[PDB]
Amino acid sequence: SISITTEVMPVSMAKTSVDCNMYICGDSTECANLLLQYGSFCTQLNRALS
Amino acid sequence: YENQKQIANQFNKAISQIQESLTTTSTALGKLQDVVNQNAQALNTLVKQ
Amino acid sequence: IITTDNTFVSGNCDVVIGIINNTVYDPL
Ligand SMILES: *[C@@H]1O[C@H](CO)[C@@H](O)[C@H](O)[C@H]1NC(C)=O
Ligand SMILES: *[C@@H]1O[C@H](CO)[C@@H](O)[C@H](O)[C@H]1NC(C)=O
Repeated sequence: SISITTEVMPVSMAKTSVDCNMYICGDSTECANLLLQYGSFCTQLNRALS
Repeated sequence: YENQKQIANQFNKAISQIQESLTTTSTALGKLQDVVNQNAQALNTLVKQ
Repeated sequence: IITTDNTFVSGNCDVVIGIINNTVYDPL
């Protein structure tokens, strides 16, 4: 007999990007001043998601 | 056996072409460069903190 | 034993390098 069967495999997943300042602070300038004390966290997270 | 000399010459020319291709400024080794580049940026970020 | 059963024929004995002279049995 001749049998035809199916294999289903994942190749990729959805890309995504996060704005660090917009998620944490939004439009505030006072929040943006205090976020600078924590260092370069947003550049690392953007680099990893990229 | 009947075409031994042709195969020998093609083998030698292919080895020579690999030799020049590695010489004339290749990025084919770029996969080994990233393993160096990704670690140095990891340690520059630790010192900056 | 070298026989026509387990050998196959191609070309002349000039182009091959290292060829020898030997008898080949024919199973008839
Ligand atoms: C094997 O090599 C030797 C030494 O290089 C040479 O004298 C001889 O003719 C060679 N035999 C064959 C069958 O190539
Ligand atoms: C095989 O036989 C031929 C017949 O003349 C001869 O010319 C040749 O030299 C022989 N080959 C060897 C290796 O003796």
